[PDB]
Amino acid sequence: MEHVAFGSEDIENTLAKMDDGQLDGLAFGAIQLDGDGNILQYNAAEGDITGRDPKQVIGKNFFKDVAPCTDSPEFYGKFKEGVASGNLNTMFEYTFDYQMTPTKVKVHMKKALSGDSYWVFVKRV
Ligand SMILES: *C(=O)/C=C/c1ccc(O)cc1
Repeated sequence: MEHVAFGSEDIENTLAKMDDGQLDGLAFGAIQLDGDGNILQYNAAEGDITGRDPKQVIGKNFFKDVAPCTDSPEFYGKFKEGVASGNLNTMFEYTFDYQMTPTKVKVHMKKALSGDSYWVFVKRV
């Protein structure tokens, strides 16, 4: 277990040091996206929540391919505003329901420390 709390003020500083293997030790789901929504990282906790195989979704587009239920003003719309603004920090509840049992989650999106990367953090509620 990597000891980082969901919603920590400086989470993007803490996660900047972690390889794929360390990300898999987190207590919550973590996805790293580029500015276009392509998945750069996807940890084991997230695969446990959603059923997706982490290695097979890297390189796919989260909003177009993997998670079409997030293609809406309430999720994707907030992401694209943050990318265009260069700043993003928002937390909200959502239901994941594509090809899965509908699962309610808390979502935290935050701009990463590195240039053109954005974190999506997920935990059950
Ligand atoms: C809605 O289609 C959500 C799908 C989804 C959310 C999060 C993931 O990690 C994978 C699929």
